[PDB]
Amino acid sequence: MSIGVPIKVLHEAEGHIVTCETNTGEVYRGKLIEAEDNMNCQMSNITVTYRDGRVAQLEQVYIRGSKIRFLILPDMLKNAPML
Amino acid sequence: AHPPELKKFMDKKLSLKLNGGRHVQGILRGFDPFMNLVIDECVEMATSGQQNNIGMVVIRGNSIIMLEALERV
Amino acid sequence: TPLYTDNTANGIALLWAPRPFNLRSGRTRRALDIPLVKNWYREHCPAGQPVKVRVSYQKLLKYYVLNALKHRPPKAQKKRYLFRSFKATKFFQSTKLDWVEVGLQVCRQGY
Amino acid sequence: SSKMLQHIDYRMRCILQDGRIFIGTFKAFDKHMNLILCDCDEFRKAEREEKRVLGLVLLRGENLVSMTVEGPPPKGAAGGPGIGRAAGRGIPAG
RNA sequence: GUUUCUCUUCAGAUCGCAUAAAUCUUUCGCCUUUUACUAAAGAUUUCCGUGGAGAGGAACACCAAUUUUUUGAGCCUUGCCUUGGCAAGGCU
Repeated sequence: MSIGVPIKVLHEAEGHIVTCETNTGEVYRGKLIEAEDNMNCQMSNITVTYRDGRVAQLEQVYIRGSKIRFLILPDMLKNAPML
Repeated sequence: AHPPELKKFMDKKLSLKLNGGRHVQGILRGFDPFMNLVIDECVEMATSGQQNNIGMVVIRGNSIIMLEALERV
Repeated sequence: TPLYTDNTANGIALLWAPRPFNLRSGRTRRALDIPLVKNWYREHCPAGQPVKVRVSYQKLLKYYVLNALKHRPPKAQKKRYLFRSFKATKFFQSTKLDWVEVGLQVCRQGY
Repeated sequence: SSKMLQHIDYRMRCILQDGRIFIGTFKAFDKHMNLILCDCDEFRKAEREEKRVLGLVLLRGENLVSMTVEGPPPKGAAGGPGIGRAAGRGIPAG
């Protein structure tokens, strides 16, 4: 089906290191493992910034798709054969 | 396919962070295509850190905004 | 659609046919150029045949090898059509005639 | 589609749902109005004002309110047979 | 637009799934002599044909039920910020 260009670039992003910010204001920064077509991400080895300042480290995390409101994909992808 | 790839996480011990600033911690065994979870040995983490025990619970899919492992896959 | 059709048995067999028969399309050749008997003498024929022919086989290979060895590519010489240059001139005309009529004429002329 | 497609590769300013602003060079969009912005700035508002930098931002479609343009993009007949040469004229007799 | 005929230009190509002859330089051989030869090499040309491109003529012609788009909205109180608003927090 027409799953367009952005979600393909999301699959292309896997196995790198992405930053990912949720509705509430928590900022995650983690290594990606898999990402689904509705943007459910799994993420590994994270350094999370809380809304009010504090840092924490985490083992592994799974982030529901509709709860995101940007990712920061790693810049080298601008060359990729999707584009 | 439509189901979440949540198969890994099963029977390992999860924390969840739920809509509205609520927290629960769990040993997991459920999922369906909406991510409706069925959690076991489920503790409720109240604001004050006064903790409750409660039995097996369903969660609505849309209420989740993170799903974290307290002991690894 | 059926697993096989009547042409399927025949059509597979073309794939290992010799060089002019294994293709759907090609380009036409001159009657001069097709070597009809070439496939026979290129194979070492069964020795029970008389002595006379065996050496005749072998001496056919000699001229074959020499030609293909001493072959040089064409020199890219510029095209110049003889009979076109003739028929462009008032002294020549053209017509359609039986080969046997022309053959007698060439012998009469040459005489 | 066709109105959106006109914008491609320009430098686009987006206003998010929470009031934030992004400004970015624009190369993807999708049936849910997902976006990929590139070479991008996060920008907020004497009333104080501030400008943060982000890379290759992927915007889940739900957030978008509006987008606007303000930049230009981050981007015969053959020779014939005639020859000239020097010549004299030469007058004819008479 | 398909065929045809003619001309120009380039050919790298099994220009050819085929295969001729000539000249010269040498090594040979029958050999009075010379052609005509022999049979190997090399440099060469001639001839039978060919392809690509161009010019011109002629002849016939669809879904509002959690995962995005039919909305958890909206309302207050504290601190700072000259103000504006920001950091939030609390509600229904």
